[PDB]
Amino acid sequence: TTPEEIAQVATISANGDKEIGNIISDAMKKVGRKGVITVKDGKTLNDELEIIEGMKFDRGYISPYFINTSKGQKCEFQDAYVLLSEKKISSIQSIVPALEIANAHRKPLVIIAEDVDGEALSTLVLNRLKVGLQVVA
Amino acid sequence: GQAFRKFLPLFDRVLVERSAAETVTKGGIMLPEKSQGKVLQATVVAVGSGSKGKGGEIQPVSVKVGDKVLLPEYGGTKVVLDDKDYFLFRDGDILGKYVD
Repeated sequence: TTPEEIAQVATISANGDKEIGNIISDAMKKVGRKGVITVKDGKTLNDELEIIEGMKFDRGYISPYFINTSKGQKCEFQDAYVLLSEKKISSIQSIVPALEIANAHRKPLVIIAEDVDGEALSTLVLNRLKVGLQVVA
Repeated sequence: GQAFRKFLPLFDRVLVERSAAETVTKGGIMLPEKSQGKVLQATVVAVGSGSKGKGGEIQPVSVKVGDKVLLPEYGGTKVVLDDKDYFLFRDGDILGKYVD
C-alpha cells in the first residue's frame, strides 16, 4: 500500500542495493504501478531513469532540410497541425490541400506517413526553403 | 496564311506558343519545376496556307492568329525561333478553341 514497501522489495530483490530500489520506486511513482519500464544499457558509470511521456517512436524526418532549430539539431513547433495516412503519399494533389490549409491558418504541419517520394519531397522542401512555410514529414 | 517572326508554316500546319505553366496555386503554395507538367493551353501565333482537300479549291485554316486553343497531349513538333520554343501541329489535332 505504500511506496516504501515497493522500495524495500526492490532493494531486497536486487541484492541489498538501495539505489536500485530507490530508482525502481521512483519509476513506480512516475509511470504508475502497472507501467511499462524497460532496462537498457548505459554508456556512463551510474544508472539513470528516463521518463518518456507522450508519443515516441523510432522514426526520424525524411529529409535533413526540415531542421529549424540549430541548438540541438532538432525541429520544434508549437500548436502544430498533424496529418496522417495509412498509405504512401505520392501524388502532388494528395499533399497540396494540406499545405493550403496549413498556410491559410498559419500553423505548422507534421505529416506522418509511410514514405514520401521525390515529387512530394521536392514540393515540401521547396515550399519550406523559398516562401518559408513550416512543414515536416 | 500569316507569318510569325519570319516563319510561314506550310499547308494546314499551325504554330502555337505554349502558355506559362503554373508555379503557384491560389492559396500561395508554390510548385516545383519538374511537376508542372506539359501545359495543354496555348495561343495560335501562326497559321498555314491551308491544305488542299480537293482539286480546284483551297480549304482555309480554321483557327486564326490570336485564338486561345487547347492542345492535345501528343502530336506536336518542336520549333526553335531565336532561342524560344514553339510547337507545330496539324489543323485537326487541335481539340478546340476558347471564345470570349
